[PDB]
Amino acid sequence: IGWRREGIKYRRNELFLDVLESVNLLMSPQGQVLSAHVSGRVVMKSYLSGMPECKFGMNDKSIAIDDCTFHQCVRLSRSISFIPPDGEFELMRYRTTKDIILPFRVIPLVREVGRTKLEVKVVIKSNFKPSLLAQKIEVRIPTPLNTSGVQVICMKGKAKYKASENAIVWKIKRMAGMKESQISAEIELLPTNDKKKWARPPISMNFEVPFAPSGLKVRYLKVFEPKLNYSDHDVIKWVRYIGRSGIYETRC
Amino acid sequence: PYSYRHFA
Repeated sequence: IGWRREGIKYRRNELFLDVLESVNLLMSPQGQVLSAHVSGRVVMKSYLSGMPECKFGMNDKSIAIDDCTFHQCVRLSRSISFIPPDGEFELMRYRTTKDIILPFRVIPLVREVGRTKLEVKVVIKSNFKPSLLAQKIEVRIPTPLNTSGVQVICMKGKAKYKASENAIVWKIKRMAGMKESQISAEIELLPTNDKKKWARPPISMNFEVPFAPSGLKVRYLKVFEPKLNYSDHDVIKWVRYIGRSGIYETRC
Repeated sequence: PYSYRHFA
């Protein structure tokens, strides 16, 4: 054990777990999931007295881990067991493909108006308990290269056309679960090469949500240190979940 | 405004 020294003491014996997940999505214009995965890692900040034997239980088998490396200190068998380094370390990393919660449903609607205008409506639906708030929601609607200007209306958030980037960027500070927001935009088209079909790229999203999209949920983290005279009941334990978009594209 | 909750 060259990852933890031997004489370690704390009045307040406390640990913190961060479940950090990136959820990736490619949805067809109809609503098929073409492809979707989650990449996750658990980080553990530990301030525990001695050299303790901890047992990390999640809800495996309940969700389905495709595969997952671990950290040195993990003894493989069959639940997860270790003597943690002190302070902060990555306990595990993992991937998931099955039974993924997709926190956001993006519903695009596009209408051509002769050769002068594109009419676009986009609806976002949040798909999770009303009690929880997504934050840092960024919707990105791409615009053709022949774009003279853009009008947008939206009741929630602020949106501005970014011509440098050829996209409308709609930002919402926070949104509750089980809700709907929409944006309307009118895109004014310069005339163009006549035989140029717009390769309509995907509408894409950014968000942070306070839960694991994988479905992963921490059930216990048990601390046993048999020398010293603090039991498990004495340890103060915290989780937080931070699920963030990776690639989260919906085809229009 | 939150960050960090007890399990269950």
